[PDB]
Amino acid sequence: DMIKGKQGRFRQNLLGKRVDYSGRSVITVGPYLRLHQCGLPKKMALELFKPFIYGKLELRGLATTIKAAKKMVEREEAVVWDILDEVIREHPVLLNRAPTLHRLGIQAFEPVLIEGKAIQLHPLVCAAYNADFDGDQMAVHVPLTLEAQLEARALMMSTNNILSPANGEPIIVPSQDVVLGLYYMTRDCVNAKGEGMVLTGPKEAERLYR
Amino acid sequence: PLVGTGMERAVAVDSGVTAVAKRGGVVQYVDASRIVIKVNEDEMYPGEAGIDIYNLTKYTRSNQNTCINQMPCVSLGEPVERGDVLADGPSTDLGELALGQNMRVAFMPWNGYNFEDSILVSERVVQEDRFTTIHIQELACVSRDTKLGPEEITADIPNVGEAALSKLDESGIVYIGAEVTGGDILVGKVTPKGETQLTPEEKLLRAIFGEKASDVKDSSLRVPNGVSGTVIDVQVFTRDGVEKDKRA
Amino acid sequence: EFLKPRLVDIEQVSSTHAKVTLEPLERGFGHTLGNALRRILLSSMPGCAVTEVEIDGVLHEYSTKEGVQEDILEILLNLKGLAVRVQGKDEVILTLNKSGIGPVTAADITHDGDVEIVKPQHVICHLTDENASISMRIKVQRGRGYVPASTRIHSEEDERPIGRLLVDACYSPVERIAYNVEAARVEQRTDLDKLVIEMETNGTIDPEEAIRRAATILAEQLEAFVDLRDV
Amino acid sequence: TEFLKPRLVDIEQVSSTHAKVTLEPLERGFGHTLGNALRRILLSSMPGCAVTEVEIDGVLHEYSTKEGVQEDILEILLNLKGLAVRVQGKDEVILTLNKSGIGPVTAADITHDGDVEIVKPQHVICHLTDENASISMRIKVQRGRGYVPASTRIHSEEDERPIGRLLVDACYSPVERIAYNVEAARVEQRTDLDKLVIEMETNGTIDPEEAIRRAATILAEQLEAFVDLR
Amino acid sequence: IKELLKLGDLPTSGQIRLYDGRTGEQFERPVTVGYMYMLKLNHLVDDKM
Amino acid sequence: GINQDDRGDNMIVLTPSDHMLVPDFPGLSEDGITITFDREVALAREDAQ
Amino acid sequence: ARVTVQDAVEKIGNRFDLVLVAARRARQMQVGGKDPLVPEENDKTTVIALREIEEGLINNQILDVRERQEQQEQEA
Ligand SMILES: [Mg+2]
Repeated sequence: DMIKGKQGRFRQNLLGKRVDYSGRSVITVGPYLRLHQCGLPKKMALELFKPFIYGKLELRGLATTIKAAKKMVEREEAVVWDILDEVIREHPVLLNRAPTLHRLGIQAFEPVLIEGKAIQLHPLVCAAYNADFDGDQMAVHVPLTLEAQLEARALMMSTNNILSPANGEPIIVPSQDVVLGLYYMTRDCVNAKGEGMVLTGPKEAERLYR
Repeated sequence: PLVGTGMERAVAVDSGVTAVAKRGGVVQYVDASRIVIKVNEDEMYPGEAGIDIYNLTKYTRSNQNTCINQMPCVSLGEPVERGDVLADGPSTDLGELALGQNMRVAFMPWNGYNFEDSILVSERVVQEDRFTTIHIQELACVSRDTKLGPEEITADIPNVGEAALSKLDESGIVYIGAEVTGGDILVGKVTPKGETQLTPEEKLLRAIFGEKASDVKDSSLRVPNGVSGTVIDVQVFTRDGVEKDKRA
Repeated sequence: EFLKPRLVDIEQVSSTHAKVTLEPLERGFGHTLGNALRRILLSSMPGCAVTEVEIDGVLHEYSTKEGVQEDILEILLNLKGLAVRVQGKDEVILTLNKSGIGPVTAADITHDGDVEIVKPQHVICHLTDENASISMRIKVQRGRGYVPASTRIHSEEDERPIGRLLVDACYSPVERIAYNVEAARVEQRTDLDKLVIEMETNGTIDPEEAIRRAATILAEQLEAFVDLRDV
Repeated sequence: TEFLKPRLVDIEQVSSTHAKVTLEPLERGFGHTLGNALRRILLSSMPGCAVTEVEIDGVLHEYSTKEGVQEDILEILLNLKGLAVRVQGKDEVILTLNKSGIGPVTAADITHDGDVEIVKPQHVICHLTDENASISMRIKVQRGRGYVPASTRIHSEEDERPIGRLLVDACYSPVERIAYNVEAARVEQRTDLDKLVIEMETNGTIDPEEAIRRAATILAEQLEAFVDLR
Repeated sequence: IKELLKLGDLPTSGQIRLYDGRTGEQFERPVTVGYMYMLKLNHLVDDKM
Repeated sequence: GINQDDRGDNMIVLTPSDHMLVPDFPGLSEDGITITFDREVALAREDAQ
Repeated sequence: ARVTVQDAVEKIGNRFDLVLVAARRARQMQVGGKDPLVPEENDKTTVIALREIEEGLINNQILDVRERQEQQEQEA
């Protein structure tokens, strides 16, 4: 029984492990984000990247030894947040949603530190994740080594995966609000204000509208 | 609810969360712990009647960690009839079910912050403090009898700074009303140590210094990591105890 | 060759409700100024409010006194609404002492010089016993914006007395703001507009001072903007 | 009490008429108030000079045709709308264009008057074909504030004018395009602060910075009457 | 519902003209506003995070 | 092979270890001893070596 | 940040040994045996190596020539 079966072995402990440097939280809209980035709460980011923080603090000499680095993290001074911002700069993180049906269930993003306890997810990718904002949760892993960084930015980055592996068509198509806004914008009406006046370009069109 | 169905009073009354009058009378005394009512002569027992007193229950922990608090509705000198709602249970008002709160909504897309089923909320709602709930955790420290010796609840705890003792009384229990944080020592307990076999000169040194061979280990409970609140209540259950403890 | 707006009649309908008019507004600046002032007023008006409370017989927010029917939390909720005007000092300590049966209103506060209690009828509590007595000392500070207890907890600064009860600070006096820009027929002009600002406040900041301070803040920031180095 | 005033005013001036301007330190919520106020004031109320009316020696209505110009009359009006001219002293002046021969009749070929400077001498106006190549016109330019559409003047044209009096929309304000983005910026502990990036396109004459300068100046001038705590 | 709206002196159609709180400009095509009774469920982010 | 926990405020706590080099060290005890290298701390903390 | 790696994969179409050459370069860069050939703008060493690859300065053969030159240099 210990060997065979789900609860026993191979499935559970040899194909279904439990990694470190991982987290979970509720997903949220965050419209202001760029397609290639994701909002990440400060406190989880600090907890995850703790050892990086210690390494950089010791490199800069702000702390003599590792215990002093720990104490400096537990006070949380401005320098710590500055170092965290600097280290996070190009380091990408992996986002995963519980039923990973296809390879788009795991994707890499560049995190941006934000307040709050909710993860901010770019809208366009929700269709790929089959994600809905009704209490769905997501897990977040951190690639450590240099090869992992290169792999995340090259193979897994959002901008490199625009076509579905199943068929060639685009996956990231606008879903509901975007198409409604554009539709409203483009439809014409027989008669309104400024019918049939001639404009030298779009810039004065915007001048007129605003 | 601004928009109900009328069934609210039936549900609220039939659940046992409200306090409802059994024999109608007049409210004699009103406090935020008990309501004392003088019975009406009709329902008044001839022999050995007296008056009716309803003690309310204040914040205790429910199974789901929510707060269970009752508020009085009535005032001094008001007449009450059998089957009226004296005290409001959790999330009920004057007999009616009030599960949530009614707010002014507007249906429109506001720069895709309500893109999907997500909801936008105004800072006025948090300012007015209308969606803030109280939760309640319970913690238990158990002192058993080992065969190496019973553990002790004393405040003398090896190699702890006096900061940790500051909030403990002489008996070893937190003061009611103290604000605690993660990692603070909830209660003091000592693990017995045996076969010390100290040298006689070492025993003399221990005697002068006061070091205790019996202790040297701490089984003291600590606040779980990352939870911080106020101690509202303490209870003590003693199976054998020679005498009731101070706190008892 | 321009016009410029002059502050004209300021009607006061009630102690809280006020109408302020600005007559000679150039075309197009009506909405701009209306909205700018609305924003500044709603966001940045400095006010004073109670920050923490100590009552005698109570260890923590959740206990209950004999002879009162409200819970302590409701007492804090009542204190949050107290509208007060402090003139000279930054932190004042008011003292409330009442006994016997009756509604303890805000009027019973010990009358100090520098502090003005705007609404003395504001209820605080109801006693129900002849010998029941409440004493408390309420500490009132000046500030801007909205600061809750839990954020300030990081900066506790010796919150050591367990009798202390922290209250969230709503450091903002203005409740409501509306404006209307309407055609201001000026005797030598065709198309001019007058801005009418209708404001509802808790009755602490006077309209004139509110408008003056808002204009001050906006003008100062605009001054900061005027220069551009390009160096 | 004491507020937080912006520093580090960086300006990335790619393509002199197009300027990006970044302002990282601003207080919560002032991003939209200032961006919108600035945008509206810049766009709707800005003193400038522009072409108003024109008389063609050859055509009586805007749909008639001149022989040998492939471009229609409406195209000529649209090209004349883009002419950015600055006169110093005079309020209303009437320029004449007379050109012959093959090629693009450009703004440089206009008669050189005293107070008026044409910022773009190479702006195309008309294209003249061969062997006839006769173009002559009189364009009247006036000073005014803001934007005035044709429809509002043509409404009040009960004062009958001779044929050929062709009205043109007056583009007085020198700003061609204005936009502002607000984005998150944190001072090491306070995150609810914002950066303002203002993208501005002007029509060559004055650079965007000084335009902004006089905009803020004017707004301060209106506000001056109330501010007195100093 | 129409009658009750009329008794309060509000548009019978249930839509009002609204001003954008950031910009101050009006929204085209008036929108439905009104009070709805909402509830906060037991799923609190701090427990989940 | 002496474990040195750095409490942080110029005080080291020394405790023996499984890999210490001697059966018993003359001065050391399993409960550990606190030390400070600064003479002023020593003058302020007589409980330290 | 390098938002697209399209030019680097267009340089070497395998899209895999790209990762290997970039790893070799970034490994010579991290352990400070080498120096960047492009003026850095406070980027980390990964994006530096990609920026070097996309400009055509570095590939596997350039790595091989520089390594053998360094080998013969330290050999003497
Ligand atoms: Mg969901």
